[PDB]
This record gives sequence, C-alpha cells and structure tokens, in this order.
Amino acid sequence: NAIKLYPLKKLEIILEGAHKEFATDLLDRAGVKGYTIVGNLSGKGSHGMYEGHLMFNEDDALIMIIAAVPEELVGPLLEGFQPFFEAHSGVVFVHDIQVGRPIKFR
Amino acid sequence: AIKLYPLKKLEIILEGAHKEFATDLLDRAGVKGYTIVGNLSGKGSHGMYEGHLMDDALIMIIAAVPEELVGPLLEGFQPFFEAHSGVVFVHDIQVGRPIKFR
Amino acid sequence: IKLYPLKKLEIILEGAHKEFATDLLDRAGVKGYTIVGNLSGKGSHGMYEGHLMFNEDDALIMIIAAVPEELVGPLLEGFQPFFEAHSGVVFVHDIQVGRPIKFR
Ligand SMILES: Nc1ncnc2c1ncn2[C@@H]1O[C@H](COP(=O)(O)OP(=O)(O)O)[C@@H](O)[C@H]1O
Ligand SMILES: Nc1ncnc2c1ncn2[C@@H]1O[C@H](COP(=O)(O)OP(=O)(O)O)[C@@H](O)[C@H]1O
Ligand SMILES: Nc1ncnc2c1ncn2[C@@H]1O[C@H](COP(=O)(O)OP(=O)(O)O)[C@@H](O)[C@H]1O
Repeated sequence: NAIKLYPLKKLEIILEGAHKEFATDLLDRAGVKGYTIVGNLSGKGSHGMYEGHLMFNEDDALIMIIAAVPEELVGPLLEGFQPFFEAHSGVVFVHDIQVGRPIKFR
Repeated sequence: AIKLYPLKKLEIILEGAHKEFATDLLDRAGVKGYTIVGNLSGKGSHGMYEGHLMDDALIMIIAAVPEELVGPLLEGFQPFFEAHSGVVFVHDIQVGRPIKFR
Repeated sequence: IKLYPLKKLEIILEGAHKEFATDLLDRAGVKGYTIVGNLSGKGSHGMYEGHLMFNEDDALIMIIAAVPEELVGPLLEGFQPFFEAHSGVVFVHDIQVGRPIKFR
C-alpha cells in the first residue's frame, strides 16, 4: 500500500530548564498537542557555558523542547516566544517535516 | 567543493519498553545504524512522561535511512503506533558518505 | 515575524573527541552549539550499548550546531579527515530561524 505522508513543522527550543514551565505553558496555550523534552545538555553561547552534569539532572540545566506543530501554529508561537528570547538565553530552530497522522497533531 | 547526497532521517519517539521491537524493525529493513537518545520527558494526548533524575521510560531513536526504506519502515511502525504511544518524524537531510547508510 | 534560512548540523561522535569537534566549530566561526550527552547507538561495525558505557570518553554525544550555509562546506572539509579515521556521522538539515544576526 501507499503510506501517505503530510507536512508539519518541528520546533527545537533550547533554553534554561528554569523556564520550562513558561515554555510549556506557552505551547499548551497555543494548542500544541504534545512535546518532548531532552534534558542535561551542554552548550556554548555568545556569553556563557552550560556544562551538562555527569551524574544527575540538576535544576540549573540546559534543556531542549521538541514540538511538532501544524504550519498555522508556527507564526503565533514565535511571536509568543519573541519577548522571551528577547529577554533570555537560547534559540529556536524551525524544521519542515512529514508525519503519517495529521490528526494526532491538531 | 564538498559534494552532498540526499537522505531521510527518522525520529521515532516511544516508550523504552519497546526499544528492541523498534531496533529489530530497523535492522530487518536493513538500516545500517541508529542513535538512541535516553533521559526524556514529554507530554502526550493522555499523559505525562516524567524523566528520571539519574531507567529510560521515554526514548528517541534517530535513524538516517535511504528514501527507499521510509515506506517499509512506516508500514512496520503503523500497527505499533496504532496500539501504543509515540510519534515518528520524517526529515529530509544531506550526508557526505552515501555507502555508509546503505 | 520573518523567518530566515539556515543550516543545522547534527554531529554524532565519541565523547573522547568532543574538544576536537568544538575547537573546529569555534575556529570556523560557528556562533554556538548544543551537546546531547549519554547516547547509545548501533554503528557500521559495532553496537554502542549504553549500559556498557561508563567513561565520558567512551560515550556518544550529538553536537547540534546551527550555521549559515556558507560555513557548511568548510566545516565538512574540516571534519572529513576526522571521520575517515574515526566513528560517527554528520547530518545536514535545512532549518529556519528568526534572528539571522545571532548566527553570524
Ligand atoms: N548556533 C547555535 N547552534 C546550536 N546551539 C546554540 C547556538 N547558539 C546558541 N545555542 C544554544 O543556546 C544556548 C544559549 O546561548 P545564547 O543564546 O548565545 O545565550 P548567552 O548570550 O547567554 O550565551 C547556548 O549555550 C547553546 O546551547
Ligand atoms: N506534537 C508532538 N511533538 C513532540 N513530541 C510529541 C508530540 N506528541 C507526542 N509526542 C511525544 O510522544 C509521547 C507520546 O505521546 P502520545 O502518543 O500522545 O501519548 P498518550 O498515550 O499520552 O496520548 C509524548 O509524551 C511526547 O514525548
Ligand atoms: N544511519 C544512522 N542513523 C543514525 N545514527 C547513526 C547511523 N549510523 C551511525 N550512527 C551513529 O554513529 C555511531 C557510530 O557509527 P559508526 O561510525 O558506523 O561506528 P563504527 O563504524 O565504529 O561501528 C552509531 O553508534 C550511531 O550512534
């Protein structure tokens, strides 16, 4: 059979774990149907270093939030995140992806 | 100067309990490698998946595969995600070494 | 909110060579990077079993680097001799960002 694929976007949101609730609140408010969080990251930015812990998930961690969302949501989400990254460390990467079940993401 | 070749990349997010089923399917289809990211949390349509503080309840499998494999792989994963939690993301990527992946 | 085209590298390699990789990224003028640790995987020759990994040198990492298109060629050239002799892979993605100046 033909396995049909559909267009979606995937956001990768990298920021300090201390702001996880603000971020996931924003995602929920915008109507994102799910998200995945990768913790204990390291990284280098324009100003500071984040050393990933070698034993546990500490509170002052760097995290990445992965969120697959319909095209129509990208614009409003970035506007929502605009004041945040205007104020805080981190980045947003927008990807084009394909998924098998459009309804799962709306 | 440095030539690139087209490939597809799958991100397969699912419960750690099913790691072997997932990797068996990738292997059977002839996937030459994959990467498993542990220590995840997440929110789904019905529940929260809380990551451990130190084992891996939710995982993400990254698998770069030739285009010809995507169909067969999705067929393999269809009955699974029909019954179980998780998602598959298909990406277009580029790589430098085509034979490393087929 | 305008979006702009960029590339994103996913660089998977052994943790023992992390400094080599990050030095190369820094030297080439890459403005930032993010490292995902504690990875396991299956490679061309062997299995990298996470439970069998105990040192940071033996573990796999994934370095995520968002970079302008013009930087990709020279970066892959720098990594070319490394991956001839060492394990790991590089995935090149198309992405979009909002603050192009942040990445140059
Ligand atoms: N170009 C990039 N590619 C990948 N990750 C990045 C990039 N720039 C920043 N990051 C991630 O975001 C974090 C925040 O960096 P940045 O936004 O420059 O804040 P600061 O000014 O405090 O360093 C970095 O430590 C890194 O993990
Ligand atoms: N839109 C999404 N973006 C990113 N990750 C997602 C998305 N939807 C689901 N996931 C990941 O898959 C996991 C399972 O989701 P789901 O299959 O909806 O579980 P549930 O049984 O709770 O409905 C989530 O915890 C999340 O980590
Ligand atoms: N097709 C692939 N998709 C995703 N990750 C891969 C793939 N091939 C290799 N990798 C990642 O790179 C690691 C090293 O692979 P490889 O260079 O083939 O190792 P070796 O040749 O030393 O056995 C793997 O363990 C995996 O994490």
